[PDB]
Amino acid sequence: WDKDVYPEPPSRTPAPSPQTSLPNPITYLTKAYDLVVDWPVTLVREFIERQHAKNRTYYYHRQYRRVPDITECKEGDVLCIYEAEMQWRRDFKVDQEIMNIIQERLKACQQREGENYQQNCAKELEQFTKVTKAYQDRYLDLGAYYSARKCLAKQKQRMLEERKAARQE
Amino acid sequence: MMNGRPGHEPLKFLPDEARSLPPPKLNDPRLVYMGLLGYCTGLMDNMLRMRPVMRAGLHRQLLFVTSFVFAGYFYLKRQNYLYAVKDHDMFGYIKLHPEDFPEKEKKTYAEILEPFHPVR
Repeated sequence: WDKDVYPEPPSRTPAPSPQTSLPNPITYLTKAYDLVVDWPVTLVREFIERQHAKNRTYYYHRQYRRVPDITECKEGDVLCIYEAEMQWRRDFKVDQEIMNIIQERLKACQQREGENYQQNCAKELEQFTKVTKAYQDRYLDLGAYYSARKCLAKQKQRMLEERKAARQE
Repeated sequence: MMNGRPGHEPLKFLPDEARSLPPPKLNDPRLVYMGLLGYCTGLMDNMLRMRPVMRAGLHRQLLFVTSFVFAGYFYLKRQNYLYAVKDHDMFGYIKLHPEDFPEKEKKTYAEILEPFHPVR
């Protein structure tokens, strides 16, 4: 729908270019299908659309504002920890949906490129592998009881490994 | 242990200090539970003596309910007083002995390094 989140290259089709002096049953069946099925269906949907527009109603998104993270939180203060764990779990669900979006992009690219996919579907491939490695360095080796504190301990161990690495000249 | 507490009156159900506590509501869940216990007591009394149930001893049942509530009110008042006294003496002792209960000052999760335990 939003073609910046869900990009779709334009469906360039070749002109028919026929050689036979003979008919194609596809096209005339398409005409019949249109003037039989698509016309009453479009009538019904236009009716339903104008009846929506008679009494239109709106809904919103609930922007959630940021909160003191758990690193700014004291050992034992259960209220701050609760709020921080909640915003973490929120971001976690959002990250899963991001990963789903990128997997969807990858699959759709694979299908449209079809056979010649392993040369011109590498962009979405790398955009999948990078975010995958992020998720792996962010949420992977936890368990069912994941939490902000566990992700933080993981990040801290990894930063320690990186410090010990860059210690080497 | 609170028997040797100073000013402790011997065999005083409700000292005058307890009158400064707020009383119950009289609609407390535990007093209506005691009334329910009295009603079930009357019902069981009738069941044991081969009598009808919920029909026979309405004066006895009313008396059971009222006795249970009229005892539970004062017993609960005494218990509220005793728990008040517990908190009172605890607060006084921590306020008199702060060296044993120091003003602890805890840290954040950015400065402490809790260890990571993968699942894998």
